[PDB]
Amino acid sequence: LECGLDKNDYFLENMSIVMNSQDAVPFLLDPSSHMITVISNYYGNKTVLLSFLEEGFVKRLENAIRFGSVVIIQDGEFF
Amino acid sequence: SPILGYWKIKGLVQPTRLLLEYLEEKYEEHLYERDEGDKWRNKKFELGLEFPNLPYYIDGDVKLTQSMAIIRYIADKHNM
Amino acid sequence: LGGCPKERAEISMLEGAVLDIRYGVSRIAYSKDFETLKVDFLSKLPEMLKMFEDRLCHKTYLNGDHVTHPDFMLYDALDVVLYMDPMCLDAFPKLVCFKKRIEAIPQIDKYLKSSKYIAWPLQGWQATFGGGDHPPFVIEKSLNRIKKFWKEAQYEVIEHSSGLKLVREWDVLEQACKEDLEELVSMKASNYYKIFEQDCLDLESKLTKLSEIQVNWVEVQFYWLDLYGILGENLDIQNFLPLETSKFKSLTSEYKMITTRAFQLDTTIEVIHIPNFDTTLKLTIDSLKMIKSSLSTFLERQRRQFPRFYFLG
Repeated sequence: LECGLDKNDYFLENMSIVMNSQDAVPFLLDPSSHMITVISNYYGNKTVLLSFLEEGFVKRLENAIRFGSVVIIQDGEFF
Repeated sequence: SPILGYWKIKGLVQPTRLLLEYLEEKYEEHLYERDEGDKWRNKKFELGLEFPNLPYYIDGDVKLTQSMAIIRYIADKHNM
Repeated sequence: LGGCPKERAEISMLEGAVLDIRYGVSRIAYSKDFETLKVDFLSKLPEMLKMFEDRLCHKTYLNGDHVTHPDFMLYDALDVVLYMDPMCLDAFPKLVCFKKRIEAIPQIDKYLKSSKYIAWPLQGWQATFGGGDHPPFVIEKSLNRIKKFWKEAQYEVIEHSSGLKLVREWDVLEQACKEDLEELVSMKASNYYKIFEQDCLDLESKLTKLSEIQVNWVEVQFYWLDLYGILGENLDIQNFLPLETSKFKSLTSEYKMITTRAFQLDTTIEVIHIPNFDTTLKLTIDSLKMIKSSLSTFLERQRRQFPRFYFLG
């Protein structure tokens, strides 16, 4: 909540679902990209933002995987 | 005549060459001179050796490069 | 050891050729340059591995169908060289086999997985290669690829009709710089980079300076080449613009010396070490913008006098 998650019971359950289980990659759908900042506040410096549309996507994620970066991919429709 | 390929130098053949000369056993050289880098690169490939290197010796079905493999061979062929 | 003098000497010949590889390790390991000597070792490694793939043709193990010592030698080497390269064997499948074969001996395999077995280092702590407490991390493998790339930097150089020689195909090095700079930024997220990290900060300062001069230089190259079409060639145009052409030619002298001085260095990275390069090019591009701006004022003041010229372009 401190990061800026909405008070709604629905949005609490949602964030629980996202975090608590990670044995699988979570897919976050939200029109208001307020959620892209929430995860950023949680991981801070470790947070590296990418997008399936940007050019250097292919290599930038490989850098992210090698040195433990927390990655969020901005355009999941295109994959 | 049985053949040792190497630089025109003592190089990696030197003790082996002596042993041979000790047993007065006959052989000849394929020597790459001081300004003769080409002569080596000319034979570098055609040596039929289990390891490429110089020197390489080839005589009585004894095909060798690698100073150890070579020297040991001559040595063993004489129980020495 | 073998069943006779012959099979015992065969096993020893394998011993020799195996030491020509176990020793090959130690010859490049003590050097302070080792990370750059590895390059020439790993290039030769193929030709060496091949010979073992052959030896394994029509044989079950090195030195015969009854398994002998050289197979356990090569297995130690392999164990060590797989750390240096994980892909060293993939190009020699018959050796990758011979290796798995040894490791397949039930007792051996059970041992490697046992608790008394030491997973790493390779050598005495003091050695450059395979020393210390803990196996790599990849941080090393990547930083070494970066340094390698920067001591191989090449610019297509092509002289045009007149004096000066031009740099073709900017983007490739320009891209590489960007990518390698971003790689060092992602290295900060890693836990294992802390004192290993200081070095990267030095390489970061070197490359951030190289992109600084990369940016200005492409601009000068473009803006000069454009303006050379316009003033460098004709008599009539330079007659109309006197202070402009006298001042273009003065910068043309400087940049001619700056290029030929920089190109003969023969290392693009070496370019950051040249005196006053960022300052030089920044000032040249500013002056090149003043000439393009002065032409722009002439053309529009020409156009305003006979409006038709507005139609022309």
